[PDB]
Amino acid sequence: KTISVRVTTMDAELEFAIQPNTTGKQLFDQVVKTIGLREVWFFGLQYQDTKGFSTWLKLNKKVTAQDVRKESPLLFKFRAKFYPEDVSEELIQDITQRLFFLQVKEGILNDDIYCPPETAVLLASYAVQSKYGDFNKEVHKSGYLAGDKLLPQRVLEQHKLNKDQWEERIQVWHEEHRGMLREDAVLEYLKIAQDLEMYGVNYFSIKNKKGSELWLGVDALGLNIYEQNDRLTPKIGFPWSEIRNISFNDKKFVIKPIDKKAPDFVFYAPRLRINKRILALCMGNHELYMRRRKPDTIEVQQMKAQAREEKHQKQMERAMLENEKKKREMAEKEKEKIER
Amino acid sequence: QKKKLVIN
Repeated sequence: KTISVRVTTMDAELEFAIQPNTTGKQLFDQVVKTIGLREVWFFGLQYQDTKGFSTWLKLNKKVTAQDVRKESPLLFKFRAKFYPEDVSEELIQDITQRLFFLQVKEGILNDDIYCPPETAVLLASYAVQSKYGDFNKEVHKSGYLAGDKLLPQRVLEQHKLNKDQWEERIQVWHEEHRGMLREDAVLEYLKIAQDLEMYGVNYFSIKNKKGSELWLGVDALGLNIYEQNDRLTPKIGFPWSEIRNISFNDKKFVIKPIDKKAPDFVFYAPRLRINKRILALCMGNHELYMRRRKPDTIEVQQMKAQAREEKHQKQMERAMLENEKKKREMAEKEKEKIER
Repeated sequence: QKKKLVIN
């Protein structure tokens, strides 16, 4: 009596045939096991509920009991729910970097995450290096990037350059990355992107006591209040260290400071659902904040090592390959000179 | 409905 489910990661598609009593947890486990992700703490299963709200699957309940939009298969998006503080320090596996890279690039390209042009071109140069490998004047002739969406729409139509003049600027940078591993360009992409003001921020529309409209931001470090007009710079910052507790009562959402003699900050949200979603994200972000500031578990040390073994194997498999190619590129230089 | 998250 199996229900069919489709799970789409940022670059792969999975079908499972679950039982009707299968938990989110059990499905999640089959997913990360299928693609060899062990850094599971960052990720979740996203879906559309019966009213078209995009919703995180709850791992401790039956999949079928969570108001999933009815169709065969059920459709989930495997996505990053949480972002590390430093991609260099905390993204261990190749799979993990790639899914983060792809999810963040989508956000940059569709203008969800704001990016100045120069930085946009620079990020575009690292994506090109990952997709096309070392630039090559033979293979990469003019307009070899013509069929590629490399910049955000906002960059394209507020600057006078044409798409070829953008492509040319991205090419200069692509030449400088010659010798960069595909995977090492992914990380450089992430090292630039993780510094942007809007990277790793979940915003919700809120109103203050008075009633002035605002945004709330929740990220790995805490909560922020932004003006309606400006989601780049916080008005005030609420880092975990400076917060006693965080509470909702229906539409009312409250931040109580550490300083018992300091007054509480109070906000209202359009619905209870928004307030549940906000508190869950704070809980999840705070949980990983605290874990980040504790020695690697034994498990994590083994992932760090398993990761190191596998990259070495790949490094050698790329040298063994490159060695046989230079035998063949020569074996033609020999037969080309015997002719001439 | 109410809920409290202790941060500190």
